[PDB]
Amino acid sequence: DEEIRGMMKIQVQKRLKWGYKPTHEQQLAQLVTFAQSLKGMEMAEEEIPLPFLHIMCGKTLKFSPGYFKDESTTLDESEVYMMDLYCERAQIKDGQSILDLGCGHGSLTLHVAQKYRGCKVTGITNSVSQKEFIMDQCKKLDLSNVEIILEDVTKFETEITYDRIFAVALIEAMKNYELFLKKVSTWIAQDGLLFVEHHCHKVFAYQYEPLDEDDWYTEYIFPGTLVMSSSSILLYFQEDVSVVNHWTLSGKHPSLGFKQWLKRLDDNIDEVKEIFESFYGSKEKAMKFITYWRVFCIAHSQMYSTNNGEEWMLSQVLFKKK
Amino acid sequence: ANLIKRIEHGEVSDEEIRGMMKIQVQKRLKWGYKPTHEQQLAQLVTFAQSLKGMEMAEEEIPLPFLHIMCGKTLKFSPGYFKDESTTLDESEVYMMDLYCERAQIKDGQSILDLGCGHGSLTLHVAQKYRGCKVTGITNSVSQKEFIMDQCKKLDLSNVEIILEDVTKFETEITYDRIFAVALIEAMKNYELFLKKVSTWIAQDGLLFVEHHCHKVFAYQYEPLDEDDWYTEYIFPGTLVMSSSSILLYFQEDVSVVNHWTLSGKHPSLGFKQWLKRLDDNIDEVKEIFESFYGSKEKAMKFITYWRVFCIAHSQMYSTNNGEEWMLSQVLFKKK
Ligand SMILES: C[S@+](CC[C@H](N)C(=O)[O-])C[C@H]1O[C@@H](n2cnc3c(N)ncnc32)[C@H](O)[C@@H]1O
Ligand SMILES: C[S@+](CC[C@H](N)C(=O)[O-])C[C@H]1O[C@@H](n2cnc3c(N)ncnc32)[C@H](O)[C@@H]1O
Repeated sequence: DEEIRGMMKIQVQKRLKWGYKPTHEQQLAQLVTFAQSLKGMEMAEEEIPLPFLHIMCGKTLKFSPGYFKDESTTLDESEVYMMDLYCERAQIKDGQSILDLGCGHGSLTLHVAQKYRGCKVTGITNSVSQKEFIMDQCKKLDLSNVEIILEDVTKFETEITYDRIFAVALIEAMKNYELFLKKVSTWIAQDGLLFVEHHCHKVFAYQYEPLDEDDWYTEYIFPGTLVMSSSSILLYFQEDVSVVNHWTLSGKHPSLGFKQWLKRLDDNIDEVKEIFESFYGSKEKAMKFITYWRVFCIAHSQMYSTNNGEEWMLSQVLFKKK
Repeated sequence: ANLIKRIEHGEVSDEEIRGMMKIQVQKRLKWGYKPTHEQQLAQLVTFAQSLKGMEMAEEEIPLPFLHIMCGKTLKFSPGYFKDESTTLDESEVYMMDLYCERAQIKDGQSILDLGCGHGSLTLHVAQKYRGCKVTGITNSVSQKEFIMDQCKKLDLSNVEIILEDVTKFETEITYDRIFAVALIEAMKNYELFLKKVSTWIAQDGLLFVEHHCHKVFAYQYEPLDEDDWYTEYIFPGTLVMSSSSILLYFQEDVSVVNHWTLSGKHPSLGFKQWLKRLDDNIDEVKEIFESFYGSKEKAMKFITYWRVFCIAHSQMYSTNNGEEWMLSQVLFKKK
C-alpha cells in the first residue's frame, strides 16, 4: 500500500507535467486537437462475481462514484445522495419514460423506479447476469416498473424514444464521442434530456498509454487504450445534442468511494479469498485478483485526492435534443 | 468623482492611471476566481444562462482622428504582433490574414461582414480575392460612405455595404462565409444573436467570431466596490465581458468546428501603439477635436478618455504575461 501510494503520486505528477502547457493557446489547442482525433475512432472498443460486489460496492451495487456529504456519509448513503443529484439534475418527473444506459446492476434503474412509480424505467446492459439479478429485485420488491433490454449500447437501434436518457460511467468506454452522442440523440424525446456523468481531468484529455517505460500503472490497471476525458471536453460534441447545464464535483467523492471500496474489501478478506477461488479455481489467481482490486482502489483513491480534488474529478453535463 | 475632473486637466499621471488600473485588475481577479472548479464552473454557467433572457443588445469618432490613432486600414479591433517591433500597420494585416486562413476563405465565396466598421476587414478580403462578393454591414452613415469612397479609390466593384443595425437586420440571403469580428462585445444575449445570424449561413457555410474575453470567468461591467472609477467612467450602459469558453454554451443554432485563443499580448501592444500615434499628434487631435465637438473642454474631455482607455486596457491585457485577459476566436458550422 504505502509504496504503491508513492508509486502512484509519481505517476500522477508525470501525467501532470505531460498535459499541462505554459499558455492558454497551447492548452486549448491540445484539447481541440484531441477531440478531433476521437472522431477518427470507433464509438467504443469492440465478468465480476456478484457475491464479491455485495462486499465491495454496498447495497445498490453502484459501480460508479457517490456524493459524500461529510466523511461520515456511509458508502451506502453516498450512493443514495449521488443518485438523487442525478434525479434532481436530470429534472426527472413522475410518469416519464426513462432509459438507463449501461445499468450495471441496476442501482439507478431501481432507484428511479422506486422513487417514481409513475415512471416506466427501461435499462440496457450487455450482461445476461446483470439483467437477471436486477429483474430478481423487481420480483422481491414488487416492481412492475422496470424493463431490462439485453443489448450492447453501441449496437442497439430502436423506434422507442425517451423523456430522459441516463448515461453514467459509460462515456469512459467510448472512443468516438461523436457517434455516441449522435446515436443517443435519436432516442431523445420531444423536449427530453440526457444526463452524462464522467470521470475526467479538469483541463486535458488523453489516451491510457505509457508515460515512461517505467510506469507499471498504465499496464497493470489498463490492459486496451481508453480515454481519460477532459471535464469540458463534451462541449465540443454538440452537433446532435445541446448543452443545457454543466456541473463538476471535486475529486474527493471518487477518492472517498475508492476509500470505502478498499476497506470493506479488506474487512471481509477471508470471504473474498473464498469467493474468488471458487470462481477462478486457484488460490494463486484469487490472491492476484485481490491484489488488482486493492491496487486499483489504492492508486485511484490517491489519483483523485490530488490537490484536494482539483485535478481529476467528476463531470456532469445535461443535454437536450438538436 | 472629482478624480475624473482633474484627470482631464492633466494633473493625474499616465502611471497613476496605469497604477489605478492595476488595482482594478487585482480586484476583478479576486472577485472572479473561485477556489474550487465546481464553483468556477457554476459562476460561468449561471452567468451564461443569465444572458439568455436579456435583449441581444441594449438600445461616433472623427475620421481624421481614427486615421491618426489607427492603422492605414483603421482596424478598430486588435492586431497580431509576431514581435514587439511589429508595427500597427503590419499587426493589422497579420491579424486579418490569420482570419482569412482560420475561416477557410477561398476565392469565389460570398462574404457577410457584420459590424464592418470603417471596412478594414471588408476591403482586405475584397482586394485579396477579386472572386468574392463581399457585403459589409454597419449602421454609421460615415462608415458606409468612407468604404464606398475607398472602393472608388481601389476600383473594386467587389464590395457592398448595407446601412442597418445587425441587431435588427432581416434578410433571406445566405453567405458561404460570415465574420463577426469584435462585435459580440456590443451584445449581451448571444443565444438570440447566434440564432439570428445562423439563418444567414448557407449550406456548409462557416461563421467566424472573435471576442475579447477573460480566460476563465465572465462578468457585466458593474462597479466592484464603491472605489471603482474605471467602470462607469469608461463605459456608459451595462456591457458584458465574455469568457473565453462562454460560447461553447451557445451551440443550439451553430456547431463548433474549432476554437483558438491568442495571448493578451497582442491587444496589449496595439493599444500601446494607439497611444503613441495619438500622442505623437496630440495637437492635431486637439484641433480635430476642438473643431468637431464645439469647445476646447469636451476636446479635453474626449482626448482624455482615449489616453485613459488606451492605457488601462493595455495594462489590463498584459496581466500575468497575457494569460488573464485575452482573445477568443471560434469557428462555427451551421447546426
Ligand atoms: C462500467 S459502467 C459502471 C456501472 C454503472 N454505470 C453504475 O453506475 O451502476 C457501465 C455498466 O454497463 C455495462 N456496459 C459497459 N459497456 C457497455 C456497452 N457497450 N453496452 C452495454 N452495456 C455496457 C457494464 O456491464 C457495466 O457494469
Ligand atoms: C471595432 S468593432 C468591428 C470593426 C473593426 N474595424 C474590424 O472589422 O475589425 C466594433 C464595431 O461594432 C459595430 N456595431 C456595434 N453594434 C452594432 C450594431 N447594432 N449594428 C451594426 N454595427 C454595430 C460598430 O460599427 C463598430 O465599428
